[PDB]
Amino acid sequence: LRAVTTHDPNPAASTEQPSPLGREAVEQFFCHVRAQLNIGEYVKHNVTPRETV
Amino acid sequence: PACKDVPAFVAAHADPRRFHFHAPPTSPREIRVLHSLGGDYVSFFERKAS
Amino acid sequence: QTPLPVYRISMVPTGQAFAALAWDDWARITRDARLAEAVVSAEAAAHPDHGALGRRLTDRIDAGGQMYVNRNEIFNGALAITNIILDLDIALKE
Amino acid sequence: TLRRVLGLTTACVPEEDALTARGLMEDACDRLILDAFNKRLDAEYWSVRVSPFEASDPLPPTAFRGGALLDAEHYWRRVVRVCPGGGESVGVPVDLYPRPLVLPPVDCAHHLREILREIELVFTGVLAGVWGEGGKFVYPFDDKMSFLFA
Ligand SMILES: Cc1nc(N(C)C(=O)Cc2ccc(-c3ccccn3)cc2)sc1S(N)(=O)=O
Repeated sequence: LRAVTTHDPNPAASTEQPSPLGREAVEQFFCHVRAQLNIGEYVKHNVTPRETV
Repeated sequence: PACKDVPAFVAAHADPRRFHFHAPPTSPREIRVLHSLGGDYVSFFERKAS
Repeated sequence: QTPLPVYRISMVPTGQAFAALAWDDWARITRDARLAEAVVSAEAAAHPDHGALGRRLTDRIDAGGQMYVNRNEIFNGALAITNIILDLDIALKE
Repeated sequence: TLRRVLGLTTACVPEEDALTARGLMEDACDRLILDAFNKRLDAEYWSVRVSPFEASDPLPPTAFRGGALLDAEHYWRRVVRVCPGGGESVGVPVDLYPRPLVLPPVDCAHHLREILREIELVFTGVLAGVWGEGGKFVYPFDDKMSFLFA
């Protein structure tokens, strides 16, 4: 809401700037959709494959 | 789909070793013991929510 | 000769009868579902497949007394596990 | 291990030698615990001589039945820590029972820990004494090679 607040009514002189909501949400939480995409990356996050030879 | 011995496969379900937790493994050079994997309550949803 | 399997037998009306065995007549237990090599070979000739062939093959199928009626192998953490045995409990709508 | 690790006098920056030394020390620990498995059933081999002054495990009420064997105990009490059932580790006075002995599997997850403790003491002394200090050689027994016994 601070990214859409204006300081002037003229559309060509508007002070509103692009909003970070969706990009930030996708960057942090919706970036782990690949983990649940037939990859097994959720396992890779906490795999600890202890195979002693 | 590409089983080269069907009769063996059928007469493999009757061998108790095929369905026992600690059965004898069916000349071993090397052996790799997977004795630890992932933990518990470590889900990304759970760790993010916490 | 150890290590050995340890089983649990549920009897009627009740009573968990534990049974540790060194050898047992498993040939008798699996005899009912043992298909002779001739039978499996003949079915393979009739149906040269892997999905329609298994179909035909499947379609062709006292504590001491209760031993051969109910067994439940008991997990031993001391020993090493060699077979991935998964219990699939499927629920059905119809 | 010390004979092999002081044979690394090949010209190298001190930092490199610390790592190629710690690797060999860990490998020596590995070869020791591997050979420990092949003697896991020799309870007399995994035995500790407790003095009458040191804190001692409590005597099982059946060790008082050795007959003409209780007389041999004059100074040392040879104890082996076995693991009956689960979780509990109990001490067996080895020389107060007739032979051949029958015992639950020996708790090598207790004796090997102390043997390794003193091995890491020696290895931390040599690591922090020849090359730069600051490294306490620890072997992850509980994770790397604990499964063999427990
Ligand atoms: C700790 C953290 N902060 C986030 N908030 C603010 C919330 O849940 C807020 C909330 C959400 C639902 C309810 C509710 C109320 C009645 C019945 C079911 N539900 C109550 C409150 S989410 C959780 S988290 N990341 O652990 O799931």
